[PDB]
Amino acid sequence: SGAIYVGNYRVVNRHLATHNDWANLVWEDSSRDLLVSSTTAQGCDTIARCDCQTGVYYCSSRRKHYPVSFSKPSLIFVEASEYYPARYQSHLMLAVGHSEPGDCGGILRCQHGVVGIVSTGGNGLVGFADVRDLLWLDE
Ligand SMILES: COc1cccnc1CN1CCC[C@H](C(N)=O)C1
Ligand SMILES: [Zn+2]
Repeated sequence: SGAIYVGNYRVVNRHLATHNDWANLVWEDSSRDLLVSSTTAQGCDTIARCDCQTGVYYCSSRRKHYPVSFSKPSLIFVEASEYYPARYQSHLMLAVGHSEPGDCGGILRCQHGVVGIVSTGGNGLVGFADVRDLLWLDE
């Protein structure tokens, strides 16, 4: 679990979005595993606008943060789960690191701000849904 809170927006994994997220929907994209909903309170986070390929992510199944080197956002095949059919997920960045399904929502940060959220993984890999291209999150 986990979310990004920026301005009057809440960014979550689309497959973990709640009934309240869908009732206050701003934008969603199944191919990215992202959903953004509106909030009444001002958020705590800020978004990176950069090309960093290193950063630190929070891993809830270890209660720890780990440093990672990750690939640039790209189209990556993701196997079927109870949430999606087997498909290509876009804007995904892969790294070597521990992750389990419940780790989705953990934030990846670089020195500039939030980069994305945990969305995929297994077998010593962890994948992050990028949010740096969503410029409207800041307006
Ligand atoms: C950290 O995520 C892990 C780890 C291990 C195994 N499965 C996942 C996530 N997995 C299941 C939920 C939907 C997700 C997706 N974006 O399609 C894929
Ligand atoms: Zn950066």
